[PDB]
Amino acid sequence: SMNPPPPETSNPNKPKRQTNQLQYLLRVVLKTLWKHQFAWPFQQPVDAVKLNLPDYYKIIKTPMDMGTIKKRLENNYYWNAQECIQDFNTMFTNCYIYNKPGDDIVLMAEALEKLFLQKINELPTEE
Ligand SMILES: Cc1cc(-c2cc(CS(C)(=O)=O)cnc2Oc2ccc(F)cc2F)n2cn[nH]c(=O)c12
Repeated sequence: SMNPPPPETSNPNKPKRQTNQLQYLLRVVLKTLWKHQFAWPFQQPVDAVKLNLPDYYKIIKTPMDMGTIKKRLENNYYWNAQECIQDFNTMFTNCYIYNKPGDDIVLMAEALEKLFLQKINELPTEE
């Protein structure tokens, strides 16, 4: 029933990098998703108290959302792009474990996984 604290967006002793792929990720890919008409249920952490889904965090052991992700981008939290790219995979994957296919929240996810996959087919180069 209670919510856990949100995944860390800061960490002083994690190694950090502003790689150019990575700033594509925040500047194009995240904001390409961030403003899609279905981004809202994902712009922050799932709230099992307001939604009254107590079972959520018993099922979902590694929450991700775009809220923490955008922060992590703005926090140079990442070492490269694979890291951030798999913070998206878990965001979706959680939605496909917790819910069952056909659910409206599954729809929107799938919609966003595909645009996300569209915007991360082409990524800029290195310096
Ligand atoms: C990832 C995610 C986000 C929400 C959700 C979030 C918010 C706003 S917040 C973050 O403040 O809680 C409101 N409604 C929600 O549920 C919906 C339920 C029916 C829908 F057609 C559309 C939804 F967005 N979820 C509900 N169930 N399972 C999930 O995995 C899930």
